[PDB]
Amino acid sequence: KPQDRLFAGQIDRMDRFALRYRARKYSSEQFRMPYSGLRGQRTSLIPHQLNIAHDVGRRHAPRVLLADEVGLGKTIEAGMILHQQLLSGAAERVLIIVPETLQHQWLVEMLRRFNLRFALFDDERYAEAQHDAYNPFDTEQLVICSLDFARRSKQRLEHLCEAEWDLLVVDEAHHLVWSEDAPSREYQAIEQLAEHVPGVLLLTATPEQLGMESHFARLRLLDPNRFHDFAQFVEEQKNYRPVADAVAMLLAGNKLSNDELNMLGEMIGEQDIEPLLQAANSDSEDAQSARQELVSMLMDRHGTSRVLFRNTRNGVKGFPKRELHTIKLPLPTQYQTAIKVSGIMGARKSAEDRARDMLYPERIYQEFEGDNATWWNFDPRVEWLMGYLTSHRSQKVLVICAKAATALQLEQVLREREGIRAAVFHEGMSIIERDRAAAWFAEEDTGAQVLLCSEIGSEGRNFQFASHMVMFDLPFNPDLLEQRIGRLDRIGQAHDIQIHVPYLEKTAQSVLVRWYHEGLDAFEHTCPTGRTIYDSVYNDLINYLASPDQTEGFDDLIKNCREQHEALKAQLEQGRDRLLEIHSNGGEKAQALAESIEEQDDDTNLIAFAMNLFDIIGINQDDRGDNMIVLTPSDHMLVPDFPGLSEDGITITFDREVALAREDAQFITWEHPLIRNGLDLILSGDTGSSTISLLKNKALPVGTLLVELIYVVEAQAPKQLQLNRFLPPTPVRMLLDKNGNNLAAQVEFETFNRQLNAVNRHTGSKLVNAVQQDVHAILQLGEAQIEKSARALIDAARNEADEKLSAELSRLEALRAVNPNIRDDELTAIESNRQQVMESLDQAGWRLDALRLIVVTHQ
Ligand SMILES: Nc1ncnc2c1ncn2[C@@H]1O[C@H](COP(=O)(O)OP(=O)(O)OP(O)(O)=S)[C@@H](O)[C@H]1O
Ligand SMILES: [Cl-]
Ligand SMILES: [Cl-]
Ligand SMILES: [Cl-]
Ligand SMILES: [Cl-]
Ligand SMILES: [Cl-]
Ligand SMILES: [Cl-]
Ligand SMILES: [Cl-]
Repeated sequence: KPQDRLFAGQIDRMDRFALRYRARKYSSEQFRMPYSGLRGQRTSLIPHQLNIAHDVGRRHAPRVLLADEVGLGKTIEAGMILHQQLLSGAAERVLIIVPETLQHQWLVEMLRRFNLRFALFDDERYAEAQHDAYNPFDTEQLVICSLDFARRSKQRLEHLCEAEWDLLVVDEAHHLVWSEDAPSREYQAIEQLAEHVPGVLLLTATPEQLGMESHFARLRLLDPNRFHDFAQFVEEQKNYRPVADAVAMLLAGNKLSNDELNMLGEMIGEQDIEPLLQAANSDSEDAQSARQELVSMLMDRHGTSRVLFRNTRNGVKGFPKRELHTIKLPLPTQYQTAIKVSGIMGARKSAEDRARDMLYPERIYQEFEGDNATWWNFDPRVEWLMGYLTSHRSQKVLVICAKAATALQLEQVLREREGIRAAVFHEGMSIIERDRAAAWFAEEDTGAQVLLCSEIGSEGRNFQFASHMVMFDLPFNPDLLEQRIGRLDRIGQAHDIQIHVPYLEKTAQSVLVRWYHEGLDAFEHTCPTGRTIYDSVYNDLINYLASPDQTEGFDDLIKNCREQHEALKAQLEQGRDRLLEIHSNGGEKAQALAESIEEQDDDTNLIAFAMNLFDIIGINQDDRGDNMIVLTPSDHMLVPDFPGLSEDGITITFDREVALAREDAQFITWEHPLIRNGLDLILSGDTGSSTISLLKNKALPVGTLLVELIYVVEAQAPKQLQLNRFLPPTPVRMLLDKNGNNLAAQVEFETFNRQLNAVNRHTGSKLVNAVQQDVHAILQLGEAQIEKSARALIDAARNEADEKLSAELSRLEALRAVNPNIRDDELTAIESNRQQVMESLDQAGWRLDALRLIVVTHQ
């Protein structure tokens, strides 16, 4: 086929032939990496996240509950699972359903960290998409919508169910509450969705102790066969508590009681168990190893760890300390008058509404003096903010308030008074507008030195050098408070977080500061008890907020809440399942997984191929020297529009640490779309498949003919079978003389390619037609040589495919014997996939892809 094009007049350029071979060779090599799908994401390599992603991401139709605590990376873990299944072909269509306020968070995270462009489906986008198909969700492969959107219409819900999704992601799944007599519409929608999508990821950090019926109902959504009875599940969790405590004491060091181990041995039921148990419970020279084998066999028999992952902050340390600094300020008489007239108008207004309103006195003032009324003239919080920023000009400060209107007013007064420039975040801006404001604030280069945020939820952007936070006001519930602090209290952040709270005395602000700090300790330590206690004392705490002058019993309430907080906190830590924690973080095997990816990171093959790829496609690279390159298209582009480019130009980097510091830059790996789209572009057609060249070599007779043939050995099969793990389309380069000697083993490609020069068209065409009959005789000589070569590759693959898939099949069958969380369809998927892989490798052959004729000259 390629020689027919050559003898018919197609002569390709030298760089096209070379790049075609290189791109096929590197594609063949990068597919077989054991860590594919975990390299391309713009994240740090945290072992507990990679352990979850590497386990769940390679399953057939994964159905797990991701229950890591707040800030531990549930969005990143879900993104890594999506990244693998989409890259490998195991999934094609993904549906992410989140609370309405977290939609933009997931769009930014999935695009800027995993290169996944999701489509937000709201009511206006839904009506737009209806014009194109019967099912409007068929118009996009990756969509995000809200719980309210999914539940609102039965007809729209049916379309969402029949849209043939491969993976379903539900964030903040604790919003799905089990109710025996009145399940919410959003519960019913997710329940129906979960029966129609094979792969489901439920995300919620809620402890099962704060609600057990809902926790079991979420697990039953994942596997209704295993989790079929609630009372049985409750009894299982009770029966297991002594085992988790005895195990916890083991790793803690204190040795075990006689009856405490025959209880570990009963749950690990097997005949010869005494030697291992005694070796572990000895603290000898062998006990260190003996416990890893012990807990390993206990994790395989754990009742829920196969489908439930829960890392904790006490288990995975690495979060910064949080320091509270309160600043009590006098109440100006303008607010005194505004509050009084407000109380005269709201004698009937509910205590709940009065409590919330008086938290933001600039809104009370404007509600009587008009919008944009000059409250910033007398508000002492503004003056304190002025003095703090003017005396801290070299550090990045993040200021948060509830309302955008207040945040936008602060930007103006701070600019008009002290000349300080501030980036602003609020819900009224576009994602791209917030992208610029973020990059402006991220500059250590006299960037924006203060970032002003409304209550808008964080979109995952990392501000490395930001460790100082000002709460201009306080949010109304403790869940919003931790979301605020989480903007800087990030994993891997080393500097202590300074939280400054300027507040007005004897107002609802002063009451809320006391309750958050003294009652919940919510500022300096992450609060797992806030919501639970807040619900119990809501209409009680509201009264003290609404009437800050009458403080009778407030100290008693604070005492009540703090004692309940401390008790619930310590109880959650006692019930912490250490065996579940170890399975969640992955131990030393996960640390090795993190090291292996970081070693693979610095890829000189990639930089080489990427620059060779961009020259041919026609991209102009401007190396800014700072580990960053600016890509701008040129005139001589192959395709008019190459996917990832814009006429404004994009910034790229190959270094993972630079990519984390500059999220405005593309993180180029073998798994980046720019690379995968460039590979497919040059390997799609026939460009570079047929050419002729001259070799200036005096050590060889004039006119001697060599042909270098690029064969490709491949099987044909659907991508979901994942045949590329064992036999991707693989090039087999041969270099033949007139007798058929294969010299490719002693003639390195790049060394020999640098000596082959193109021919002008008129001489080149004359030369090809002259040597044709000899070339045909050499082509016939190769067909026998490629056969033995291709048969060695296929037989190598079908043995490696049979060996790998036998291990996976045996591993899942060993688990099913001791674990109830192995689904029937999982065992059938491996058994069927293995048989189909063997059958596709049986029908694998060879073809000639490209050939380059070489004629020796002395000129
Ligand atoms: N490996 C990582 N590398 C870089 N940033 C990370 C990593 N893991 C987490 N982050 C950031 O830390 C923050 C917390 O991540 P999340 O996954 O959202 O935390 P989460 O609380 O477990 O999940 P939700 O859905 O937000 S409640 C985000 O700003 C992430 O971008
Ligand atoms: Cl050329
Ligand atoms: Cl919602
Ligand atoms: Cl419940
Ligand atoms: Cl400073
Ligand atoms: Cl953000
Ligand atoms: Cl407040
Ligand atoms: Cl007040």
